[PDB]
Amino acid sequence: SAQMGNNTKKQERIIKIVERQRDPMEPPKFKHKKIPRGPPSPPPPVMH
Amino acid sequence: RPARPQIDPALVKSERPPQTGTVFNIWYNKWSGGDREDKYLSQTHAKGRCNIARDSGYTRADSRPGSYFCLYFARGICPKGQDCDYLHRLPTIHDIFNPNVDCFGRDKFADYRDDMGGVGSFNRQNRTIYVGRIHVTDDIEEIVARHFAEWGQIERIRVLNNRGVAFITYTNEANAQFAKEAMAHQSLDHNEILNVRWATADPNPLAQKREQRRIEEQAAEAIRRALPAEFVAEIEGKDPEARKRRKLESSYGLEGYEAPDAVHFARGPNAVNPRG
Amino acid sequence: DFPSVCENCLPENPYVKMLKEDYGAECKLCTRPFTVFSWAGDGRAHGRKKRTNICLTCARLKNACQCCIMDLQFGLPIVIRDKALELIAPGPQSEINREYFAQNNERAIEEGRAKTDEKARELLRRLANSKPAALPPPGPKDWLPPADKSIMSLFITGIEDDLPEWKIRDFFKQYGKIKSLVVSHMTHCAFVNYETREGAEKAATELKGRAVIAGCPLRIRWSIPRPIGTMNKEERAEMLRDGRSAFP
Amino acid sequence: AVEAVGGGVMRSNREMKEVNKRLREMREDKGSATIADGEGAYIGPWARYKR
Amino acid sequence: MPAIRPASKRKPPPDGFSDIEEDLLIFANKMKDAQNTPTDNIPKHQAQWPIFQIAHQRSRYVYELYYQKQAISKQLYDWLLKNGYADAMLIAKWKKQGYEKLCCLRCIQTKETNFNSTCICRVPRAQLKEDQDIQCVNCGCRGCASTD
Amino acid sequence: EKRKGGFVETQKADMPPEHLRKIVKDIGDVSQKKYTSDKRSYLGALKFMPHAVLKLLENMPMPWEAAREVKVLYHVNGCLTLVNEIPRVIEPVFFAQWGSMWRTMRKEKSDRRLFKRMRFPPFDDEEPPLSWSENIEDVEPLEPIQMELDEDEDAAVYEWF
Amino acid sequence: KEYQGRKRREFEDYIRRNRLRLQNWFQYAQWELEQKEFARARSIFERALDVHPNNTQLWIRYIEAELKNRNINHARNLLDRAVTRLPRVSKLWYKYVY
Amino acid sequence: LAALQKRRELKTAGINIKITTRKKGQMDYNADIPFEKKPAPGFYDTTE
Ligand SMILES: [Zn+2]
Ligand SMILES: [Zn+2]
Ligand SMILES: [Zn+2]
Ligand SMILES: [Zn+2]
Ligand SMILES: [Zn+2]
Repeated sequence: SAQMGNNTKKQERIIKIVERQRDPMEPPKFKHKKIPRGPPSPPPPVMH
Repeated sequence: RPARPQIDPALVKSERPPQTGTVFNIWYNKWSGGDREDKYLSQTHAKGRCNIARDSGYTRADSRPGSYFCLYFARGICPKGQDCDYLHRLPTIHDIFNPNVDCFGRDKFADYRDDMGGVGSFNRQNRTIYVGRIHVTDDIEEIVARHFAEWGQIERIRVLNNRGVAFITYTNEANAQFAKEAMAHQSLDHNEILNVRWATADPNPLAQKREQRRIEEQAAEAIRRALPAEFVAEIEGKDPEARKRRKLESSYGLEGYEAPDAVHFARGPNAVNPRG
Repeated sequence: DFPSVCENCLPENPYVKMLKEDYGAECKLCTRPFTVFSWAGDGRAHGRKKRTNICLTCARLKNACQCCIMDLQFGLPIVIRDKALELIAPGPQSEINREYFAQNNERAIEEGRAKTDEKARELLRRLANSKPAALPPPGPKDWLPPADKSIMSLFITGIEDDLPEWKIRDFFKQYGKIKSLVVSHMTHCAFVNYETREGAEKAATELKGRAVIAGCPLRIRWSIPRPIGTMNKEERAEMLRDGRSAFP
Repeated sequence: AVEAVGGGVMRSNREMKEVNKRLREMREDKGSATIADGEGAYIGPWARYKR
Repeated sequence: MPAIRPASKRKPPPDGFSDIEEDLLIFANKMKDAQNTPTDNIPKHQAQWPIFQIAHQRSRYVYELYYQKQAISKQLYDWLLKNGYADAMLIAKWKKQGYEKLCCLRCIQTKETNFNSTCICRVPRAQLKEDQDIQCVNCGCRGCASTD
Repeated sequence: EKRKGGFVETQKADMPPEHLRKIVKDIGDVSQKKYTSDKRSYLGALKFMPHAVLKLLENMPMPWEAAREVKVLYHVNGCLTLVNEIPRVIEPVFFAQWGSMWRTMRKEKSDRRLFKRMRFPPFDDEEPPLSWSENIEDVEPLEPIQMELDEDEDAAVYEWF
Repeated sequence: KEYQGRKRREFEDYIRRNRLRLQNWFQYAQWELEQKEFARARSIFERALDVHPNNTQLWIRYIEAELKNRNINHARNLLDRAVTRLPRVSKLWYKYVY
Repeated sequence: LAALQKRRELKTAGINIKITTRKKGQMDYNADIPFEKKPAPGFYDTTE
């Protein structure tokens, strides 16, 4: 798409994406966290 | 000129902190089995300082486009000289950086440290450093003005004498970061350990007004770069010639139409307005 | 599965070599682990690779570039964009509030539930273009240099809040060589300590206690360098009227 | 094509060879690789480009 | 064997080893000094660079002593390659065409780079920026290409 | 044919033993602040330490060998050295070698006056570990246990036993 | 702010211990209304509605907090939401017509 | 009450400092609206 502030068109892009070689001896990077579960989906009308 | 070395690696060898504990913890690289009070009061003097005339020069970062300034050059403890990969220079006004990094390439954060020390935050565009632990004399304003004018370009120096604290507001955030890293633990005309942190938001409502006005000035500058100058004139409407162009172009023929702003300024290749 | 990175953060080469690492970093905004995309830059700078720093969820919720964390519509920092056009959105930054908010927005967006600011910046430019006994003039004793050559400091009178030291120092630097320049907007005062006595004398003879700096009239004379204390409100008021009455 | 310097450029293999020649005497002396120690010893690919 | 034998079990080296033993010991002591070098003032890959440099130099001494200026018998050359005075795989690459000056096998190992590339030190310096001083992370080579 | 994956492919080579030696000497005890970015992997390789113990102890030298060289697979941190070998033997030859050890050991135990058993543990608890380069690297090894074979009777295995 | 943080902490400690207690939710929201934190009281009422979606007493408390503090449009939005949620509860319909 | 008295005396006699009782493992309910649930938009405007 255009730019932040520029609306001039610019060149089409070919991206080469490779998965990174990670060190096999590494443990996982980040400590896990306790987050309260989020609110439910908006409750439906009570059809009594 | 080439970048000169500031000190020598014979005293930039890497070695432990002095022993303040029973046993050295090799994971955290810290002494253990000691106390907590020692750490709180211990804040030593800086081991060096840098000079624009004497030390600042050229390096492989002046060769390489789009690199960062040298933090150890800012601290005056860079023995690398011309072989450093980071710029040995004060930033100018044309040296801008993205919010995610600072002038030294260190990542900025969503928050502040609770003592307002460190790299800084991208959640506040802070250009104001807070210099405490100043020896209270009468020439303190002159000394602060001289040293921080040596360290960069200033929009506002506000030095309090009661607690000996200088709030310095540079006009470039990179200048503020360089000044904080170059003035932390250094000394003015007296031998003192300066506590140079990031200043908090000013509770003075004049300063609040001027900071907010600068926010809208920067944002409107971005808007006017984004929009064509003719949409700018038509929307601004400070002059009657662009005002009457606004009525005619919004009329599009019919009298008394006054086209919606969305239709009239909807930019695109072929939307409505020939200004697009 | 593809980053939202802007064209200035992307390399100049149209053919991009990216590395992708699942759970590569913490998001700077929500502190959750996200897939990092990183690319080697343009100039073989030492540094690192330029990488995505926030998650795609935070980039969509703040309309930001995922590397530079700047607004995708104008090129502003997100805080500046939302402060000036504040009617877009707030955001939470307390600890578990921010992970909770990000997890709820991401779950909502992914399971389906949940261009907008033209009016906002049109209004911003409308607002920003909505704009915001008599003391004697200086005399021959005021523009004549005193015989005391130890007095080096010039004294500037009547400083508005929006008068900055960089242009003040540039003006006095293209005149002479400055040792120091103290400006207090709180008391509308300034002291100038020059380096050359001859340069200070010739500059003050050029200006004669009168100076036009950026549309602000300033009265410059000679005075002993004095610490600017906590002056009276009447003192700074009369100081301001003296600066205004420098020009008749 | 984008990344190498001298993109495009009508330039033949012979003048490849002279460009490499001028660059190879801009580089310093590799050494002899039958003298183990002292002056004249082999440095090979670790030879500095003189600037 | 290249495992150390007692003394009575030790078999003598071939002929010419008395002639080249001084240069071989020069390389060996150079390698021990590289082991004893300090690492505080330099980075970590830079700490490993001199081993690769000296290994290249020792193998080049053996290689050009046999192939270019013929001064050792084939029996002695095979014995040196077997007993660890020279790197047979590096010498094999030096025999290959377009690899006559390779710094190290890790620099042509393409399975171990991010985009399956060789290192930048193998690129003819004619295609790089002027005053772009390359010193590769693997061995610190400033240019290996045979044209270079 | 040489670029059937986009690039020129080559076999993985062996490095110099001095490279691995320099890596372990530099990291030492992991005490200098330089090696934090290695600390997470080093400790992570603890998960794989049982393989290293098995590979080393199965490739241990036999009593008739003074020293043995083994191929090792090492991490570039200096965190994990894995003996990448299988101690493959010709079973008749291995039988004959250990039978000759049985006979040689019995002769030596009948002929020794006093057998001083070596101490366990061989080193002190607080004594720092020895160095290859400064304590073992070029040191002359003692004689291994070897039968005196016969130039005529044991002629068929004499050179290589 | 010190006192308000202390009270907010004790209120949310009781919500974590027993979220099923309407009085826990009710006293928290009434205290924020007394502090004139209408966004905070609204948020408490909505989290209470997440726990008790079909509770007539809770819907009435929220609607009445808006009406008492003269947020008529907020209150009419709540009244539409409530008679959508509970269309056979004649109390909510009677409150809306009244 | 005693700590409040001491803090008021310090604030009266000049020095202002942030006595922060914020523990390890506690949210800042003053800092932010916790688990904020905004009222659903309806057919009536509520901006005023
Ligand atoms: Zn995020
Ligand atoms: Zn970007
Ligand atoms: Zn190499
Ligand atoms: Zn290389
Ligand atoms: Zn190379």
